[PDB]
Amino acid sequence: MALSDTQILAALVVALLPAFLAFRLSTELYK
Amino acid sequence: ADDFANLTPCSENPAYLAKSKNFLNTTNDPNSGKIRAERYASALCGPEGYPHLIVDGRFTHAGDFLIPSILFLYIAGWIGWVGRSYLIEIRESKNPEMQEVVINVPLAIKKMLGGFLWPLAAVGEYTSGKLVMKDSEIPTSPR
Amino acid sequence: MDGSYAASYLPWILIPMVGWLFPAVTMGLLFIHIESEGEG
Amino acid sequence: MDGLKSFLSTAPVMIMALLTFTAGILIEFNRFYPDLLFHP
Amino acid sequence: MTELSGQPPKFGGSTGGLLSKANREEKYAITWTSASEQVFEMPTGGAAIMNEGENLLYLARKEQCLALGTQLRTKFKPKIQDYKIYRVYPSGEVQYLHPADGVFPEKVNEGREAQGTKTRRIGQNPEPVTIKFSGKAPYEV
Amino acid sequence: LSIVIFHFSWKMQSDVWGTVSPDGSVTHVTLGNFAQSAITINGWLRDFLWAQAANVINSYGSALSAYGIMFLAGHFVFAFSLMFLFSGRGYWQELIESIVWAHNKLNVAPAIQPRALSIIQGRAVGVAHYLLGGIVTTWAFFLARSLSIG
Amino acid sequence: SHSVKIYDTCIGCTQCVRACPLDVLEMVPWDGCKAAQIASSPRTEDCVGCKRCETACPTDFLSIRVYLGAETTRSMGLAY
Amino acid sequence: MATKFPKFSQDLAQDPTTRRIWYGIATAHDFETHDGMTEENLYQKIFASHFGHIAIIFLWTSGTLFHVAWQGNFEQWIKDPLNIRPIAHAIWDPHFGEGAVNAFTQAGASNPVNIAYSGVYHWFYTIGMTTNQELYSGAVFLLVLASLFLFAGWLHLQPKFRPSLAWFKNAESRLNHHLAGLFGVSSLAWAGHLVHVAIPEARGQHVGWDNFLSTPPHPAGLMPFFTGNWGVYAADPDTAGHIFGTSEGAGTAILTFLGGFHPQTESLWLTDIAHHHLAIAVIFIIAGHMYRTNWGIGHSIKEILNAHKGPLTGAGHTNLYDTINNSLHFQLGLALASLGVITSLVAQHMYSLPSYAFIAQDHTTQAALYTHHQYIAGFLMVGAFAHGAIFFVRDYDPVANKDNVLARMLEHKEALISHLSWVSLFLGFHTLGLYVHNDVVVAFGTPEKQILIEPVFAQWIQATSGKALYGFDVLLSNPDSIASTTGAAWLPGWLDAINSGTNSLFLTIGPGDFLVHHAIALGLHTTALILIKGALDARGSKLMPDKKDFGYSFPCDGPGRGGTCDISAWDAFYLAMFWMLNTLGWLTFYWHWKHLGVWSGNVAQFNENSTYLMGWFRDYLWANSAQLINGYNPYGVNNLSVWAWMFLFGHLVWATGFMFLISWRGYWQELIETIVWAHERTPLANLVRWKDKPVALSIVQARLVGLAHFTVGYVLTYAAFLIASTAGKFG
Ligand code: CLA
Ligand code: CLA
Ligand SMILES: CCCCCCCCCCCCCCCC(=O)OC[C@H](COP(=O)(O)OC[C@@H](O)CO)OC(=O)CCCCCCCCCCCCCCC
Ligand SMILES: CC1=C(/C=C/C(C)=C/C=C/C(C)=C\C=C/C=C(C)\C=C\C=C(C)\C=C\C2=C(C)C[C@H](O)CC2(C)C)C(C)(C)C[C@@H](O)C1
Ligand SMILES: CC1=C(/C=C/C(C)=C\C=C\C(C)=C/C=C/C=C(C)/C=C/C=C(C)/C=C/C2=C(C)C(=O)CCC2(C)C)C(C)(C)CCC1
Ligand SMILES: CC1=C(/C=C/C(C)=C/C=CC(/C)=C/C=C/C=C(C)/C=C/C=C(C)/C=C/C2=C(C)CCCC2(C)C)C(C)(C)CCC1
Ligand SMILES: CC1=C(C/C=C(\C)CCC[C@H](C)CCC[C@H](C)CCCC(C)C)C(=O)c2ccccc2C1=O
Ligand SMILES: CC1=C(C/C=C(\C)CCC[C@H](C)CCC[C@H](C)CCCC(C)C)C(=O)c2ccccc2C1=O
Ligand code: SF4
Ligand SMILES: [Ca+2]
Ligand SMILES: [Cl-]
Repeated sequence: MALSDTQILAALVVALLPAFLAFRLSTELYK
Repeated sequence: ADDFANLTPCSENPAYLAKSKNFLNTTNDPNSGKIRAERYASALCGPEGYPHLIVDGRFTHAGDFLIPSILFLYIAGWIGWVGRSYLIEIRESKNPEMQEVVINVPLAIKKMLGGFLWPLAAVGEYTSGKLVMKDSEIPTSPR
Repeated sequence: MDGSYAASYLPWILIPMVGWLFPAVTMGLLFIHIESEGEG
Repeated sequence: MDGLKSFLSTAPVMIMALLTFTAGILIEFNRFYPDLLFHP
Repeated sequence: MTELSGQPPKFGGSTGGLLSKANREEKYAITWTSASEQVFEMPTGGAAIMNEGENLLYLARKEQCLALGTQLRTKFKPKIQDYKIYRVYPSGEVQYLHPADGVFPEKVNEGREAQGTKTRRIGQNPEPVTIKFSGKAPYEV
Repeated sequence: LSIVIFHFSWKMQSDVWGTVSPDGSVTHVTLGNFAQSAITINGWLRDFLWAQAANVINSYGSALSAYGIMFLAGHFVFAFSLMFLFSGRGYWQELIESIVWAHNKLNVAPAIQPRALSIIQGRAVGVAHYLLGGIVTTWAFFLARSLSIG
Repeated sequence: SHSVKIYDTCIGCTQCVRACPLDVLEMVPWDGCKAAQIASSPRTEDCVGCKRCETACPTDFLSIRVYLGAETTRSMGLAY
Repeated sequence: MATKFPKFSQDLAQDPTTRRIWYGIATAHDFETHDGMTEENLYQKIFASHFGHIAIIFLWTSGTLFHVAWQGNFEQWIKDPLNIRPIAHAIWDPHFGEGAVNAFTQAGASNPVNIAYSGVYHWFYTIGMTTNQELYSGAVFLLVLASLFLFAGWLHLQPKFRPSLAWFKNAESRLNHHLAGLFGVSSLAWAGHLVHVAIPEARGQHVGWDNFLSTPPHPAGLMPFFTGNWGVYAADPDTAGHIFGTSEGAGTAILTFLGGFHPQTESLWLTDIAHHHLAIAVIFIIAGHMYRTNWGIGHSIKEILNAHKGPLTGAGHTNLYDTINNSLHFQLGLALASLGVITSLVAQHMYSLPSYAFIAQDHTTQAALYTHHQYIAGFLMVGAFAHGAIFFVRDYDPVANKDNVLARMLEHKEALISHLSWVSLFLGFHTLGLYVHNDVVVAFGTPEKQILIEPVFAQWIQATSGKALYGFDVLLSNPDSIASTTGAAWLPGWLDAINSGTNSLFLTIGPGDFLVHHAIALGLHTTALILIKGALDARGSKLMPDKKDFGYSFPCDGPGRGGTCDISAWDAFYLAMFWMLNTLGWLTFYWHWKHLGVWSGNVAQFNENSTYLMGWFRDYLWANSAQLINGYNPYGVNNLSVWAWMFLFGHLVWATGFMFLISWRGYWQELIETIVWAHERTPLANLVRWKDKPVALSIVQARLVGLAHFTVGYVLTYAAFLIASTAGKFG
């Protein structure tokens, strides 16, 4: 069957994690 | 063995035998098209009707590549050898550059007419040591 | 009909957002680093 | 005089005379025996 | 230095002169004496008439002043060798530039320090593998 | 002038030139599409270039074959100019250094020391070949196209 | 600012100073050549890097070298 | 005056003009040139960059999975993979009108959508992923893996977890771990996955994370692995009548070696791929036990290098360990070279030995993947050379590598460059002469005089592997060679796959292939010549014997000494980029035209027109553009309209680069000064003062921007042609 609607919303909440960790690594690399 | 099985001689090729009856005339001779039909009918052909040449080194097609290769190399060695010898001859006359710009015809012709023995002259200059130079005596750039 | 996929109210906001987000911030960042200046 | 014999023997005049002579050779040879894709 | 005395040259104004940054940041002035009243080309454009005697002109950068100086002594029979180039600050601070020690930098002169002088050949510069990770260049050492 | 001559060549073929019927009607070559197709770059790319260039590439085997030959030849010279227009002589002199070493290895170096073209001459050869290739291409194209309209 | 150096191969001919258009280069008395002088670069702050000195050098390869560096308002040749 | 942009280089910060911005960006990743950068902080910043980059790659793959499982017709395409066009992603453009709306509502989707041409549907259905939920689970797993690597980088940037410089400079352990684990264990685990999921899924058996612990991939378990007899896994292989995804014609074998092509999917066999990965995993694990570590037994690379000397090479490879181990540019130049060669190899292998089911039939995906990988490799090789030039500029030590094989390359660099020039002339002259001769001979109504050279040396190699269309009777083409009577299990499949006139496995070549191959040889020799003269003469020459003191990339040296334009080792890279792009244009024209001939069954067109250039200019460029330029017309708009727009767009960018490449700076500096005066005198505008003093683009930046526009207009235009002209006659 196709993909659910709430799982697409679960995708952004999980994608919050790589964004945040990449922000941390980015600010750590600026030094 | 059956080398070049996908190639049939122009004498047997279908499209070639179809096109050979309708060959154009290059020079003023009207037979030149039929002359080509009779002349190229000996080479190997492809399924399209155009002759092919095999240069892998076999003597069956020594007229395809071997003869022009040798004839070129002869004439080209002639050219380069008379040029090199005339360039060396200039290096002892007045102004080595002016005579490179203005040609000494009585000298350039004398060196051109003595170029048909350029292999023997080159081997005699290599055995004596005139053909090549020494690395420790050539201007080089910083490494 | 635009959105034959699940959660069709996301692609909308996602396209405008990237529209007025990333290059806006990018062009503003260079500006801000030009701001420190130095009157001596 | 030699002033014109030196001009007729300059680099461009001679390099065009040789090219004209070689053109004549090649053109006449491919007039009398044209279409030599290889050697028979 | 103390005062910049000089008459402004006869010129009908041009758009190639100094600008707002050239007045607020820094501008350059050149003072010279003319033996008579003649016409000279402007480094910014056009042809102007220099006044008889002490002259004064303000320009944007230093190269313009030196380009006018190299023109003054070469084109006119009463050659001008007393042209003095000054740099002007936004606080009125004026300092001497060209000529440096009163003598043109062309010919030698006593009382100058060796600046940028090296005691080697260019083919004797050190290898960049020996100075890497250090804030120095093969020519700075 | 590249746009001027194309404006001329397409407006004439579309809204002017054309065969006239014995009744009085006039049917233009490109069927009068200039007023309706020359307004977009794709119109000039397709209905002008791609459409009217067919006479030049299909000219082999006829009396107009020389025009296709010169079309490709101008396409060649155009690109040949880019080598000069995009590079600088400092690389070519360093290469001539290696070739001079090679010539002195067999002791065949001219007393006239070879030097790459000056910067100005590099630019001059570049622009000369650019114009030559472009104008040869357009000349061949225009002649092969105009001779093939009856 | 650009860096200007002068090497011991200099013959002291003042040509690089006669070609300099910004009074960057001078001449100081030396003890290496017949002219007993060597090129000097005290006012590197006025050096734009037009290489007019290096063009006017006679020795086998340059005796004066210019190495471009951190460009400033004066080195960029800004007149506006 | 200095401000704060950038914070890693004071020289670029002190610039009071607009250049301060530009060089602040183009020196972002040049860590070696930062202020006070030490050798350890360098490697550590680079390590964290590696972590972040692995995370970026995994995030891109996660998005690729997400859009397929979300907006793609994966399940439908599984039903009819030879007639249903795959779906890449859905369109959300508020600018469409009516033609594009009616057109892009395609591929079974009820909305304007974009067809997929990256060939990922075939990969996913060949793996065993048959439902969108498996793709979604994989996407979530990759979204977690990327965060894993991001946190790994962030944590290793901490001083307690900061790896030591001696840890980074460890070569005898990094190799033993990358081969036995990153290459061996990875290949072994992938083979296990192929056996446990792919093979059962090919037989209708669903094996997921909910039953793989109990369902064996073979009727006989792990005990027959321990049995010295292994023929039981050859078992009954999948018959020639096997059908993918069903248990019809399926056997019980998992590790075979019968070779050939699957007659239905026209691809490789799954058991063969798993067996291959198992064998090479054993090989790589064995390789991972060569260099010594903390247990004495093992090799030392520094000894092996310094021990291979030579009577004609002097010092051989001495001190090369301490040389390469300390030069990051050396390592990067070797890595880029090897990776580019294997990328070109991947390209040159996937088009004739496809491993994914029903991927050979889709012509647009297969035409796109090959060209994609070839352009990738064409950038990788230029990088390998550009970094070798930087090794010579920054890391070459003439006392450490004294008299070794590396210094002798510099000692005879004139001869190397000279012979490269000779062979490039010897190629170019005759290849161009033969092409022009064929054109002149065909234009005169005499097609019976074309110099058509038969590629004997390559057709004979084809015969050495089983190609009988030429009939050389050599090695595998001869039934009596001892190479055929070896009882090899793969021979019957290989011999059937090679000679069937339906596949791309060793295509029949002729004189056109010969001439285009010699044009390709010219494109390789000349590009390598440029990239090698740029690297050798990167430390000095006779025009600039002190080039080493000026670094790698610098504008020039001045108009003196005759002229010094484009004299740095960076300018040689800038020049060789054009040659790489030209070679990759020639190669792609060759591939696309011959594959059009093979796909339409009209190999005669290519074999009979590729000998003269007009055939390319007409029967390929002009002929295959008809649909391309007809994407949007005054009569309608079809699905090719976006490609018809991108074609002209690429032309525009490519022509824009010509401005930066032909006109140079000073003109633009004067034209900018005029505008500065214009603004500082305009009322209601001089009160709008600028902090950044506007300046014209530098010469280096000029060449860089021009080359970038050229490359964009070179890639995008040819891609809009290659995809549009392919998705019409066959898509
Ligand atoms: C006496 C003339 C002469 C001789 C003996 C040579 C010999 C050689 N050249 Mg050379 N060359 C010449 C003139 C000559 N050149 C001229 C005039 C040019 C400027 C166009 C060049 C430019 C050139 C390049 C760029 C290169 C060579 C190279 C080479 C070497 C390899 C051969 C080759 O590349 O194939 C053939 C050579 C060419 C196609 C170059 C053109 C040859 C000219 C047109 C022939 C000269 C004829 C001369 C006027 C005869 C004078 C007769 C006298 C009685 C008046 C070789 C030893 C290559 C090298 O470096 O070595 C590996 C190489 O890269 N040459
Ligand atoms: C169609 C455009 C074009 C052409 C024809 C060439 C041709 C060439 N390039 Mg080149 N290049 C180009 C574009 C082009 N480039 C561009 C855009 C760039 C980026 C700026 C480069 C950058 C580049 C670099 C960096 C290098 C080259 C080199 C070369 C030479 C390699 C030698 C060879 O190929 O053998 C044979 C030569 C040819 C096939 C061309 C000669 C064709 C003529 C017609 C032959 C006959 C002579 C003719 C009759 C003369 C009489 C004229 C008369 C009518 C007045 C060659 C002459 C390399 C080099 O110098 O070689 C050592 C080199 O390093 N190129
Ligand atoms: C390129 C496409 C096909 C074109 C024709 C091939 C020629 C290519 C041009 C190269 C010219 C070689 C000039 C030699 C220059 C030369 O004479 O050097 C001299 C050298 C003598 O070395 P020594 O005996 O001192 O060796 C001691 C070593 O320890 C080195 O320190 O002889 C050779 O190296 C012979 C092998 C050539 C090695 C160079 C190329 C090798 C080709 C690739 C080999 C692959 C083998 C398998 C690897 C996986
Ligand atoms: C077997 C043969 C071919 C195969 C050919 C083989 C593979 C080619 C081998 C080439 C070898 C590697 C090179 C040969 C010689 C290399 C030496 C260094 C030649 C040096 C020539 C120089 C010294 C000559 C100099 C001066 C000579 C003497 C005369 C000139 O005027 C002027 C000038 C150039 C100054 C193939 C391609 C397979 C086709 C087949 O049908 C026939
Ligand atoms: C305790 C243990 C045992 C039992 C182990 C059991 C019971 C399970 C073991 C599983 C193991 C050990 C490894 C499993 C690894 C699975 C991996 C590594 C999957 C990696 C996926 C990657 C990397 C990315 C895949 C991708 C995705 C997500 C996509 O969707 C697109 C394609 C691609 C990008 C490839 C035994 C006794 C047996 C041996 C001793 C140790
Ligand atoms: C600049 C520089 C550099 C360089 C780099 C490079 C350039 C690399 C590369 C490379 C490459 C690019 C290579 C290639 C190659 C080739 C090869 C390696 C080959 C081969 C062969 C073989 C071995 C084969 C065999 C066989 C056959 C014949 C077929 C069948 C199979 C068999 C196997 C049998 C460096 C950084 C180092 C340093 C600095 C300087
Ligand atoms: C190739 C190249 C060179 C080298 C160019 C050279 C050496 C010119 C070669 C001329 C040869 C020697 C003569 C051949 C051309 C003749 C003018 C044609 C006359 C033919 C008649 C005799 C029939 C530069 O000097 C240069 C300078 C600045 C930017 C780019 C470049 C550049 O790209
Ligand atoms: C036009 C031109 C200029 C002038 C160019 C200028 C002043 C640049 C103006 C471009 C502005 C900044 C807009 C560019 C828009 C870009 C697409 C933005 C990209 C920047 C990224 C951060 C996104 C040169 O300075 C020059 C120098 C040397 C050779 C040729 C030329 C040349 O052709
Ligand atoms: S580089 Fe130019 S401006 Fe600088 S000192 Fe030399 S000549 Fe004068
Ligand atoms: Ca499954
Ligand atoms: Cl249109």
